[PDB]
Amino acid sequence: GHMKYPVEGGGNQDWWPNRLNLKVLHQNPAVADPMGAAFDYAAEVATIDVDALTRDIEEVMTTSQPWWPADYGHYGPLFIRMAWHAAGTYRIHDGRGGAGGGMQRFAPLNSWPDNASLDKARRLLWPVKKKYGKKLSWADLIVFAGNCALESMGFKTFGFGFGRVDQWEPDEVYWGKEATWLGDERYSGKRDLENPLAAVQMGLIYVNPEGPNGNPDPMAAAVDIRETFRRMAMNDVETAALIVGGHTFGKTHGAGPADLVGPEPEAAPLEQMGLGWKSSYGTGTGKDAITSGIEVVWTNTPTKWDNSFLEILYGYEWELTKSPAGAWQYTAKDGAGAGTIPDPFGGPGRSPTMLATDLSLRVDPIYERITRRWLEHPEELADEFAKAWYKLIHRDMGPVARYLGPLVPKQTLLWQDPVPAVSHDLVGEAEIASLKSQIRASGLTVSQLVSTAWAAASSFRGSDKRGGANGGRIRLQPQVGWEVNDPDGDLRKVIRTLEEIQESFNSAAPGNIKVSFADLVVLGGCAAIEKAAKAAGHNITVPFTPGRTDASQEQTDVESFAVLEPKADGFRNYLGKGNPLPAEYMLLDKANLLTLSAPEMTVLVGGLRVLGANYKRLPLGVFTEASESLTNDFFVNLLDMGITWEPSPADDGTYQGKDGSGKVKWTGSRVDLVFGSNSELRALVEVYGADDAQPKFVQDFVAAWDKVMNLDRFDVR
Amino acid sequence: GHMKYPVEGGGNQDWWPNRLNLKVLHQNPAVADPMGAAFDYAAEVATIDVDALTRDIEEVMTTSQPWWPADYGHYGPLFIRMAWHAAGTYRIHDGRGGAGGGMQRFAPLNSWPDNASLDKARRLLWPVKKKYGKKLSWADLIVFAGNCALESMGFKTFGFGFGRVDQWEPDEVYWGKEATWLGDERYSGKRDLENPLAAVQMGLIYVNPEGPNGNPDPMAAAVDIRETFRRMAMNDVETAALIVGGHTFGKTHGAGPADLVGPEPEAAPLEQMGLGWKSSYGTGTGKDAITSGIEVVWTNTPTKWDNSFLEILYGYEWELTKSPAGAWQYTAKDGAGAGTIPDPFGGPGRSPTMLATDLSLRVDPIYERITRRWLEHPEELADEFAKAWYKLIHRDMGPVARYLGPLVPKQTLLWQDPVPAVSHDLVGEAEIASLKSQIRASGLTVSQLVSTAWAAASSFRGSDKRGGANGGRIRLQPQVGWEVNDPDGDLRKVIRTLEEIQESFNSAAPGNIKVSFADLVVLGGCAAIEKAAKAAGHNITVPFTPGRTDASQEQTDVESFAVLEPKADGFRNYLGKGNPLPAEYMLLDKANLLTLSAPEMTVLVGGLRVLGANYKRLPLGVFTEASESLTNDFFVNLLDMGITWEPSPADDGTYQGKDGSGKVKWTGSRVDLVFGSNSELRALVEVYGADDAQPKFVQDFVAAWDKVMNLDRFDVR
Ligand code: HEM
Ligand code: HEM
Repeated sequence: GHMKYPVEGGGNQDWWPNRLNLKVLHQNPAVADPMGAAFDYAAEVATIDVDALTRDIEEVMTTSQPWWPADYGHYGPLFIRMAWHAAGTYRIHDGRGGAGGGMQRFAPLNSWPDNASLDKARRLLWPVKKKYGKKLSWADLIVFAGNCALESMGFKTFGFGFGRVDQWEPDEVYWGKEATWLGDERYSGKRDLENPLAAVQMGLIYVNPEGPNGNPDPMAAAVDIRETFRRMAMNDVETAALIVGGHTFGKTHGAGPADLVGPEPEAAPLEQMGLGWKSSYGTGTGKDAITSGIEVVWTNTPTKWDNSFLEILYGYEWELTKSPAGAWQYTAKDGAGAGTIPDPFGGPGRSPTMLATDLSLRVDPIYERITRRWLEHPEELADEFAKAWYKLIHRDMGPVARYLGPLVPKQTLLWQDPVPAVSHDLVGEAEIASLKSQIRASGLTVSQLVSTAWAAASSFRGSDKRGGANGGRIRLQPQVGWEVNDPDGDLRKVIRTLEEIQESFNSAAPGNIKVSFADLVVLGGCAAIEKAAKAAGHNITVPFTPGRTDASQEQTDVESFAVLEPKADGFRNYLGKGNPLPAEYMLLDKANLLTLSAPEMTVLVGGLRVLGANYKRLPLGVFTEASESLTNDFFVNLLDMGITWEPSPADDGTYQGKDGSGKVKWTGSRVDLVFGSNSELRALVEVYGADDAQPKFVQDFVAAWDKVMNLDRFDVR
Repeated sequence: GHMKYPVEGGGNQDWWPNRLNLKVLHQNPAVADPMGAAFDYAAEVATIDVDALTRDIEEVMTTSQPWWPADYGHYGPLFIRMAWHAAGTYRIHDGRGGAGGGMQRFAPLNSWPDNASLDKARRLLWPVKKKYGKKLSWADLIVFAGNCALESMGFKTFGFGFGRVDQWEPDEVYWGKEATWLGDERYSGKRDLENPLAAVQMGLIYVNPEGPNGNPDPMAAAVDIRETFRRMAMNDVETAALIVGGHTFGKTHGAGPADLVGPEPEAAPLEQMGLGWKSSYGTGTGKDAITSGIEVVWTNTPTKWDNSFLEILYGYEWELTKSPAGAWQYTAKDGAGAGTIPDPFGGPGRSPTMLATDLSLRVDPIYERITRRWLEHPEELADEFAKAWYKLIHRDMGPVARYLGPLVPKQTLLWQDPVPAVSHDLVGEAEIASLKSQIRASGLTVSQLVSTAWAAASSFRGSDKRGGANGGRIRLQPQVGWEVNDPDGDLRKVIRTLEEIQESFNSAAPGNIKVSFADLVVLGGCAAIEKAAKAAGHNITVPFTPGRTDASQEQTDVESFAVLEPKADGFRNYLGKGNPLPAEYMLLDKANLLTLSAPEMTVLVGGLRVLGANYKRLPLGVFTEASESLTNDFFVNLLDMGITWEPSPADDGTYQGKDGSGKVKWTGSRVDLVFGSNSELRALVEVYGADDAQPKFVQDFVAAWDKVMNLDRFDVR
């Protein structure tokens, strides 16, 4: 092998392949952003003329371009696929993927096999982005064009929201271990897909259209359709609704051999200006277009919304056959419906066709019942598709406070993890002072207050922006019962107390001022930190932002919140079972999800340890003699060359730090020690452990603690 | 099984290995900096009590720590080696390496074979870092400790200066293509070393202590020593002094088998807290320590400065032998000098020993004269060493204005590319204005004013902070001939015409307000843009900062200025022969050395292109119909889907852009088209190419233009 220049590959990771990669904590650096610092997209889009924008998109859709002629003279279907794939990479496990960042325009998504041709699809929309500039992001545009396509072809969508902010660097996400496109090394046991993956192969949006492993078995394809969609937050009814709804439009492309198609976008020549899959088959486009290799046209209404997909799916019997490219697909038996389906450009007319995956909707018992019902009651499909497509394109958007524009529906949706609207005057400076005092007099320890606040706030993840302290869901199922927040003998006592303080406060509250349990949880932690700081001799006030509301069990989808449970949280020195990598890597991943930087992650760990936020109050990493006190003892002791570390005799995970006598003075985990071992983390440790660092430590820690508490507060920004 | 989670392995470089890595323009990301944006190291170091620091460092040198006992009860020599290596990575070709950023404490330098044991060395200084904190960087401390060591042992140095700001992410540098430590794939023909390397093997700091590729030939070694040192700005006299000077102290370490030495820092276990090379021979420390594997104690006074090194080198005859770790080294023949050399821990006398490289000083003709002389004139050694040691430790400090503290000698040095101190008053806001109007009215073209100013300013490289427009060296020898600046042409005329403006203005305009040539070169450029701006409906005023002074050819070491010559500059669409990588990669490297971000670079290429700054007024990337007007026509045409790009028939690295009629409308190079092909750069282009970005392009272009013009102005910041 050979080492390359940094500009052509880089280094370090090359000498230490498994080396922890701290670049995960500084994704999308301000340095790479072309927009100013004062630039706020929300304020730009809120100004856009939606009506004018729709007409412009409608113009592109019906204005074919010679470098990629529009099937049936309408890029509409193409755009629906584009939007479906854009939001289609979403996974419920870590909440990554999705259309929220417009990652389809960057590697590796832009060059995924399943995304072939979408490069022309996006190029076609340049005229629009050009006209609206900064008032419209690609992320919003790539998916609004999909919504627009539907509406111009007869389907009334439920609504739409803008707010997706463009990024300038691709988000590095784990898509699997396969180093070969379409590879598959992600199954164990009885067809069990590895987490967090939500696709059956490397490079696909969901499943193989030719059936599992290319086996045209519709009944088997269904099991995979059911799971990958479930992992993309869609039940049986939504999955069926989505497939039918989409395949009611357009067609597939496979006019010729798939080996006449050149290299993907990221591997193509410069002269191709970012486009990929250049075909040498005939004209290489339009009538001779090759995308998937399949040559299917589901309905006789490619550019119109109607119940044809199902009338056709059930109207004929199917047989297995191949396309010009040699892929599996189905055609009506006995030459039925011959010459019934219109051609995209010329027009010899063709006969019905379906994908193995389309037949799963009729062969599978559950799907069959769903689509049968819609075969007889088409109105029901129209509805389900609306709800499902709305969800599909907005899943990773986060709190509804982020949906901007005149097309956002007013209705509340359970999958949006709803929170009640503020219904009273908010607590002010005086009230916030009083409560902090009432909470310090409640009897709750610093550890309990701090732990409860962290547990509640740290449930947020920047990927799909779900979770957080708003809603006060820490006292509802399933959070009240997570092992990490371990109720065993304390969380329940903290909740009851805060609830009493809320009760007593609201009844005595001044003129129409009331506080929520949700704010109390967070305020409790802020009150505890100020106390601890004083104990350490640092009179400081911890920022607090009121406004959180309390959600009810009924407004909280238990099953949906399952994915937010921490299987690991080094900030609390917690390591559950079944994580992909060792504890330290899991810490960086958590840090990533909380949107923390290396310094912030560092300051938080040290603070949390000495404050007693450790799971089960374990002594790991609690390198301090003090209690209830916010000091920098963690970093000072971590750099103490007087203590000798060795892995503990029994299990690993735990280490022992012996001193001179040979006695054990400290005990720590892989998370604790990595800060003293890693050359880049240590640098950050030598900063907060210096003699002049105590006051800076307290400042940064309080700032970071404040950032976590407000991770989910899009209502005030 | 190959692809890894981002938190571990990585991402996109994996599917596309030779992928243009833009992260080279995201170096040392602000978000990864724990100090805060308002942190001013200079303000802090001015606060430090240098005397106290020295005493605190002397107390470290004489206090032996149990985990790594001190040879002769003094860590001074160890600190000298630590410091020399800190600065000894500096390569002349790109100006990278050096002790400027304290990179020795990060990967990969912290684990290099040649940096073995320095891990304990740095650890020993933590107590000093602990006490001075933010007022003292590891960068200054590491190299300053080496300076203190020298002094404590009897050598008076020329002086020392602080100002090296610590960084929080390793600088990614190309150190060779070898994927094996100590490997060698860097030589061709008759000992020709591939640029920009300054070492003979991978992981070494100059040459191999046992001779070329392990061949103990002193005459051969000298060839490598002379060569590697030259690429580190040291000549024969300096090289000889440096070697003699350093080996006047300490010893080497090779008491047992190397195989008994554990993994390096970056690859060692967490419990080692950042230290590697844990040896299992004896105590793996002090008495039984192994570092290079060679066992040599050069003089009989390891912790004192005298002329013993040279008296021994010439006092005996040398025979080849082997250290306990089986390494080549020399001993005195006839068993002379028995027990005449002290043991680091009380053992009995040893015997005079030397490295093949030490014998190079006596066997090589040129070195021999140099050293033989110092044998009878130690005062000359002392003098040259001090000069060389000073240079070595500050080589990458940039303009002397950056030297901080009370130990900086005022003596002017030629290797610092001296610039006259401002002697007159500086042009005011009225004079500036008048001066611009004079230049605009002069008669030079925007393509001459803009191009020359760039030719001048772009000479700067952020690696060692050399180059820049200060000094008006654009009209002095080295630079005036550079093919890039294309001497054979208008360079002369503009120089001659600008000088005629300096005189006219200075000859008649008392008040003590006088202006230099250096400033006029830049100002003329700031005027050409204002004009070119207006000539596009934009009454704007480009920022200008006076203060540049005019150096003299005498104050300009021509050969030292050789390395700063561009072998390519995508900003002027210039490509010379001999570049390691294709034009696009060289474009990134250049932007890196100019300290530019992705957006800054983008806005800068599209800008210069339209102003006619291209090398030899070439039409490449000149996507505009307008003459010399500042518009984003470049970005707007590059995104013109109505143009088809195809490599020029003449395989001359150019491309053609034909319109609908099949006629050639534009021509461009790889550098021009990369911005429309690379998904991340095309994104930036799509920002500056929109209908609403015209005012932003100009605003951004100017900002980035102002930045390049000021790169070297440390005298005013
Ligand atoms: C079970 C999962 C699915 C599979 C295996 C699948 C497969 C495919 C394939 C192979 C094509 C042809 C691509 C080409 O060669 O151009 C296609 C096209 C398309 N699909 Fe799907 N699909 C699935 C789900 C969906 C969903 C849920 C939607 C709803 C938004 C959808 C909407 C579309 C549209 C609109 C096209 C037309 C593209 C065009 O006309 O150019 N698909 N699909
Ligand atoms: C021709 C270039 C040079 C070569 C090949 C070379 C090689 C070596 C080797 C092999 C060691 C032994 C390391 C160990 O095992 O502990 C050493 C030590 C040392 N060198 Fe050099 N060296 C060179 C130049 C220099 C220069 C220019 C200086 C002074 C600025 C210097 C200062 C030192 C010091 C102070 C030590 C001893 C550190 C201690 O006592 O632990 N060397 N060198």
